[PDB]
Amino acid sequence: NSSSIKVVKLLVRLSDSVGYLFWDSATTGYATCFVFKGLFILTCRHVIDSIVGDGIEPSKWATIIGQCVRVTFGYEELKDKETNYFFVEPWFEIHNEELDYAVLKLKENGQQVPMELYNGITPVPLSGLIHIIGHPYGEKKQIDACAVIPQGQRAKKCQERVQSMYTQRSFQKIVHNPDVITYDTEFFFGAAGSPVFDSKGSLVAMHAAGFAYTYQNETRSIIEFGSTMESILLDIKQRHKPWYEEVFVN
Amino acid sequence: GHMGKVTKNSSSIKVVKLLVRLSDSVGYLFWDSATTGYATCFVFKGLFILTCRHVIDSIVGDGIEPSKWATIIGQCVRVTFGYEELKDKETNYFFVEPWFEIHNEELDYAVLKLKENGQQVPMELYNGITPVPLSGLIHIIGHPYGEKKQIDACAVIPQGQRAKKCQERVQSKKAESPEYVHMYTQRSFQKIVHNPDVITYDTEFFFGAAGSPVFDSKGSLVAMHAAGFAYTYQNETRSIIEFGSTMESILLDIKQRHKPWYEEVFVN
Repeated sequence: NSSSIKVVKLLVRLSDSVGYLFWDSATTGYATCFVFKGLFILTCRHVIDSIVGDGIEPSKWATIIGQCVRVTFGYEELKDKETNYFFVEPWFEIHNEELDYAVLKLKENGQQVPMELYNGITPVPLSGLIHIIGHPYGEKKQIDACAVIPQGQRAKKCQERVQSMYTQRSFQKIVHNPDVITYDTEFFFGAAGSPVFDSKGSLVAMHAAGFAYTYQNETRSIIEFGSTMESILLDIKQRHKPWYEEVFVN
Repeated sequence: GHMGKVTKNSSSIKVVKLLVRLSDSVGYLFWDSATTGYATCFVFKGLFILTCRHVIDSIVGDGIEPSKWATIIGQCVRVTFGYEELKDKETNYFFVEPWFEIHNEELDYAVLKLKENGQQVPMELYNGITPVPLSGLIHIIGHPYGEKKQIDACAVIPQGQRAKKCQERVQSKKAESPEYVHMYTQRSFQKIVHNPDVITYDTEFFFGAAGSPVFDSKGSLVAMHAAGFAYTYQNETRSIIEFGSTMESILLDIKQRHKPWYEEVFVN
């Protein structure tokens, strides 16, 4: 579970591109995001669901996002929670519900936009150590070193953890899913959109959600998963090819 | 790990940035004497660095006259602060002055002095006296197994549980098979069971990390990692519990036994 000083020195520099996204309009909430490419940031899709609310026509979604969403990258202490924030352009076009990702665009306000975290496609580790950087529980920015659950063991672990709410009939969407990476982390609450890097510090996935339960007045989670950057970028290449060529190759 | 009773392993970005700043003051100490070996040290105060006493025992050797120890140290010990990759293992190193006067066997600490050879002396890690945490999370920075510099976030074992937890692991692994064995004396384990001068924790730096600085959850130097209680099972070597001498005890011992040097170094 220990890491080398070199990798952690890389990770703390990368953490400046991990942001806290918050909104306070008709709905109130938070999430984690990160600078994907250029002025574009990446987060989860159910985050946008929380931002807009139920029963709203899609034609209005962008207008809502550009009116109430703020993103700050310097949230390391309580005082910095809702200060020095970028606005978001009223634009919402690149997303997918299955892979659970959403692309937003920051609005330049004369500040320094953090370095992009997408350096290229990095293969997903089948085992070993990973590092998740985000804002769990809406708290200050934190980093966690986590153990990866190999896909072939996903069906086992779950059934153990239930026998040691839900059923094994409910994990059917992640047990044999090669587009997600499973792991045991403490960032299982409100850390949607937190980047997940491999043991060398390369962006490999984005944390999605978990499965919460209560035990001795404390909220725990059975298993956590995230959408792999390979899957997200391939879906973007296929569904939004003009935007992909406009942003990524030039 | 969220299946049993677990302490939070994660840290905040602010504390981790502080710790990567402090790691530049953690040094890999290697020696080529009658025996060849390695350990960890850290810049204590000014040019002085702190490591473990049994490290000096391993450097000098058995039976050597004490009057020679210093002269051996300042001739064979080298310390590098940039061992973050394999290529930097024994590059850009300081020598140590032929000086060995401040040490203690019971608390297992030893003070050495770097020799300014043109290299950059790191920042000292001793700012003030920090109370020892009774529980929670700590961070160890060092060179375990002689590898590149690493940092581990570990769970503190409260003092009152030292007698409990340990046995719970012993009887857990010992009941299985008759090939289990401890590699430590019980007389050596009973010296930390009710000892407030050491802090105990569960870490992965139970090898070659002697002298590694141990910081609290906020990033303040609180202890120096000493040793562990190793046990082998199925030909794999684990450790029941690890411990470190608190900086409180070390500084008190320095004030009591070496008052002139303490006033010469710390107050003036």
